[PDB]
Amino acid sequence: ATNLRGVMAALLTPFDQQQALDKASLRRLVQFNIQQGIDGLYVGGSTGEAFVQSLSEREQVLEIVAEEAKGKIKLIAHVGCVSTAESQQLAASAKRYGFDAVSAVTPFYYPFSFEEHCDHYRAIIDSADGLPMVVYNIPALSGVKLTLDQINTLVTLPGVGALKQTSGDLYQMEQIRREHPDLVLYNGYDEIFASGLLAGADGGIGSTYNIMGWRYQGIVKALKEGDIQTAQKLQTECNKVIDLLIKTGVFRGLKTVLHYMDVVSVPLCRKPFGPVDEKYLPELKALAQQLMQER
Amino acid sequence: ATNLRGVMAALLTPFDQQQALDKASLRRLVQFNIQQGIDGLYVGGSTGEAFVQSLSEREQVLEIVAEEAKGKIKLIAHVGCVSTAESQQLAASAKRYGFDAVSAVTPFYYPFSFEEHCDHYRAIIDSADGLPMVVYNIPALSGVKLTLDQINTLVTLPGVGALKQTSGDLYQMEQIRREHPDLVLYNGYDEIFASGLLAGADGGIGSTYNIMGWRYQGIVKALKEGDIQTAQKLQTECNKVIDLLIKTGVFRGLKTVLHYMDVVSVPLCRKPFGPVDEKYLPELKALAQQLMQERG
Amino acid sequence: HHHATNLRGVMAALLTPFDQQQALDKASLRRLVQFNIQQGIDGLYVGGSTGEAFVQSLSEREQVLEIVAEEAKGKIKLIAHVGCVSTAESQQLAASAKRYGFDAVSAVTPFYYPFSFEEHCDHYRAIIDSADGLPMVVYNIPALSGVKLTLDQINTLVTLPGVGALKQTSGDLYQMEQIRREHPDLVLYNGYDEIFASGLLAGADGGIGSTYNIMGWRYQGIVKALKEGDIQTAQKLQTECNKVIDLLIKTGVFRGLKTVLHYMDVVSVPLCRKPFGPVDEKYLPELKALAQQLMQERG
Amino acid sequence: HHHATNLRGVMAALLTPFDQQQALDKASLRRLVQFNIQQGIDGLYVGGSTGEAFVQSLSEREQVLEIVAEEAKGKIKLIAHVGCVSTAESQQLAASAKRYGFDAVSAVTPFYYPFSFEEHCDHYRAIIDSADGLPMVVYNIPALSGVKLTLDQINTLVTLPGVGALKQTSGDLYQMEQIRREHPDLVLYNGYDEIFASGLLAGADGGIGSTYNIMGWRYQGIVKALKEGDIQTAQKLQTECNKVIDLLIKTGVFRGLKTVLHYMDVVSVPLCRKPFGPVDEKYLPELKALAQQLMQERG
Ligand SMILES: [Cl-]
Ligand SMILES: [Cl-]
Ligand SMILES: [Cl-]
Ligand SMILES: [Cl-]
Repeated sequence: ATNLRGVMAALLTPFDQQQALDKASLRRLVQFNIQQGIDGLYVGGSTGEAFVQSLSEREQVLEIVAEEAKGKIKLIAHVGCVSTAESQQLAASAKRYGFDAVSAVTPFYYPFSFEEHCDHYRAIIDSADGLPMVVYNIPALSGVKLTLDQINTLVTLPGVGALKQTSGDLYQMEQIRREHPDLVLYNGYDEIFASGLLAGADGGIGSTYNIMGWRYQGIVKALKEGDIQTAQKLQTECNKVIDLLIKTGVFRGLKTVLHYMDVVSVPLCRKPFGPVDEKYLPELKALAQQLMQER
Repeated sequence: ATNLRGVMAALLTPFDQQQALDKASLRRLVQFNIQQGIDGLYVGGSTGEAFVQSLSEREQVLEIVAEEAKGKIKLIAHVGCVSTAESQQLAASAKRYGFDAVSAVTPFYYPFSFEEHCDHYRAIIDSADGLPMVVYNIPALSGVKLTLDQINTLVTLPGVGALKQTSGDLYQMEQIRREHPDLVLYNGYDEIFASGLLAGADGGIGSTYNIMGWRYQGIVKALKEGDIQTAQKLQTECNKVIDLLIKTGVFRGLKTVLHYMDVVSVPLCRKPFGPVDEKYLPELKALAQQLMQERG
Repeated sequence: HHHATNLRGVMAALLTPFDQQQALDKASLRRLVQFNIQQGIDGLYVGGSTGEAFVQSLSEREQVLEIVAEEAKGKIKLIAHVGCVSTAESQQLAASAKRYGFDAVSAVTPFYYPFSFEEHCDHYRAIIDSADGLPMVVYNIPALSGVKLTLDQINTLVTLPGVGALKQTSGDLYQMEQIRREHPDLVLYNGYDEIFASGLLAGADGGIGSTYNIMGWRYQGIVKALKEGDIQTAQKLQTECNKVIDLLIKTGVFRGLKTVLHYMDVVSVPLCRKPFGPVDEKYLPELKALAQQLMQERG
Repeated sequence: HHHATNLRGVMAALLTPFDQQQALDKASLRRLVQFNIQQGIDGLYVGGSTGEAFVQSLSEREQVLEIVAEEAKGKIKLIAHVGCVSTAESQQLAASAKRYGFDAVSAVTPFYYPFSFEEHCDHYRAIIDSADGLPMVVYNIPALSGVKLTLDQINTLVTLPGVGALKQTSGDLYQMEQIRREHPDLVLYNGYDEIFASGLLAGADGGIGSTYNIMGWRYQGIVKALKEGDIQTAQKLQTECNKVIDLLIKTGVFRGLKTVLHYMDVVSVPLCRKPFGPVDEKYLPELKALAQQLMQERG
């Protein structure tokens, strides 16, 4: 799955004032990401507010993104739901729309065993019908640090093409790379991107790529050139942003920056997310202006 | 909300081998719980496998349980989703079908503030159109211990009529009762029911009540009569069963017991839940036979 | 386990009074032992966490053990908490407990460094050997130790030869019941004072607690009320205990207790050792009012 | 922070050799000090967790401090970990560190009892006063201590008067970067050896680690490779360190390290103190083979 290697934005879902999909802003956001030189888009993930959308709504996003982006950048459909059948429906739809890959978060909420996770992934792969699968290692959600044997099991499942390493454990990052030298291994926490690459990730998937994807592409290139100072500098700038976004609320802060970038019409998330606290708007607008100047 | 007090079974949702809703087994389960002398049913909760069902399916179940049980026992609809809008849709449906109350788990997965949980409950309460609301204190999911002040804010939200205390912290159970003398306070962990009552809970909502609700009613009665020994003995028997169900998988183990009690046609949970390991079937069948004899 | 039957009951986890220079206040320590004997406490648990053992040297701990033995041997049951991280240090305290005439030893699961479960077992075996006949109380406090024993592991620990009891300092009352179910004759001490009534109901047959220093009689009252089937009295007593515990959590538990004991004319100077700070002066009125209230309910 | 810049670098967290009877092996201690110096290490961190401080008496820890200072003062930097639960005990060790001529002191956040943040700050202030001019290395540590500091709390700790450095025993490299961003001149030691390269990239300017005892030159290699922009050499070296760390985690880290040193003819007897058990015999060939491989990397 070498063709899945790279820096992929986890696409946000713009909503209108009534919390319905803002189709026009979705299309603007897809093109905005393409123009940033991003390798691909990760669509319908946690970042896309998948877990406050219906299946129909998730499919509509997939279809529109494919319309805008197919044959220009890589497209990975996050089809994960708690339910295997629901996840399967989305995988089949991803295949129809011509996505390059599917992905599923570890089924959550209820206590599922590792065996049940594996069967879940097998069924989704079947429904994906030739599309490779990106599986997760996400301890914050699962409540489990899986062993290296379990990871081997996961990443050697027939059809699995990559691992989204959504963990800040860079010893485990290095251990996974050592065990699987050819594995596509996405760094999941944007705020350790540079260090995650050094530890052995060969790319990433992240929410903040939407507004500053060129910075992350800059880190990749700097590290390839042995330019440690440039890499560090860029990560420091990314982290200044992540500091602010955690204060504001990450998705809504991102949408607001995009609103000031003239991409997103209405920067709301779906309830129960509240609006951005108005005291942060000047910082978010200033950030949008700073980012716009970096282009 | 005092009429919401008591022992409420968290109803399981029967499915068939296609993973479709088994409507005949659902009606049978509802009647079986009524015949156990249960005070009510808590429908479409986590226990009811809500989070692997669509809104429509949850509505179908709510409507059918209301058909079978409205007027005979108390009915609480769990309408909780991550999405407020979705929760409001189910709240409005619960009202239409004639439920006595609604309930919603803390919105999960994403990081939401306590203020955002409160606005979420307010929106659901509005859509429930006069039905009282049961809120949760569920640290295992929320990943936080709520201050007494936060609980105090929660239970005094307008329209909130009970707290589902899904915590094994019996110091906090007492603190809550001490602060809110008239609060309807449901013990959430079946395996500490007797001790939870002793600490201040005045009832419970439980998945295991589906197969042995009379034992939990028996603990209420024994504690009211000052019969500590019978209370302890019954809790011990419930915990022998809980030990087994934790090994088998709780929901599928319960459905399997009900299958052996001739209530549920097919004891499956929805994928990604797998089947019960067949080595446990003799124990589960033997347990069904023991429970049937207790009635007898 | 049946041979350990005489260890069943309500045991105060003794505090260690210090003077203004943070040295042992022997006169106050002797006072506190006698105060606890006069409350009709079944026994004393000496040199535990409550005693500030982990800010004491070995010699200081032996000194406390020897003094308490001088005051109380033969009058009430005495359990010596001998636990340190080091097994050799623990053994030295265990031998001393035997020399001074203690009825039992106890050890917290060795902490800080991750030790294997087999290493915990050998630690307990070594201490049991040095205790030379005195039975062992296994002391379980996941919240402070950071040691997370499984039920299987607990079952193995409590059946080690020479083990006569379990100090269960856990709020998990499902586990409490599971332990009782597996070991019908085991002496099973409830460790969190704020759930005492519920813990007894779940299957503890007594408790070891720091708050017993100032209101042991309330906890004995709960044991009696449950045994008689008087659930109302049991609940009411537990509620009063929890009102006190609410205050103590605000003030800091050890120092709040010593302050109450100061106002009861037991403890001269209610200091804990650094880095414990002093009680906030705004809480003194509440602490004095509690001392007065508690002195009243004895008649 | 700028005036304690000379503590920047790669500092081995010194192990404490014990003899067959588990008493201090002074001879082997002197030999381990010289072994570390000959590796080109910048300094030693003495009497930390790694040095088995928490299974030693105060006198034993002082004896170790005196011996190391004898062997190494003036040749490399020396940091005395003086941390105990007790402030007065930490102050004794701090006064001794000053007497033996150490360059800095350090103290783990006091553990077991749940101290407030203000209490932690006063504990450090008191130790800083007793160290009488030696700068303090503070801790940010949860996995071992159990103490869970916020970033704002870390920022207050590291700016206390007399604090010259932070030992960041955390795998959180976002926080590592945040700390560097807030404090440009702070000496910031990477605490987890297994992420050393990544930790330097995030902002650490050196480290303190147990595995430096057997392969310190590899970590100095990483520093140098990263300074020269040779990312592949850095990754390669970190990968080799991690293969060793994988084995040490299987064997038990301190005892595994001691066994490697025994095979390198640095340490006479590779025992840790009870309740640490011995290395399982089945790992000995791997440990001997590791010793030979490391001896070859410099011979
Ligand atoms: Cl995502
Ligand atoms: Cl439920
Ligand atoms: Cl104690
Ligand atoms: Cl150390």
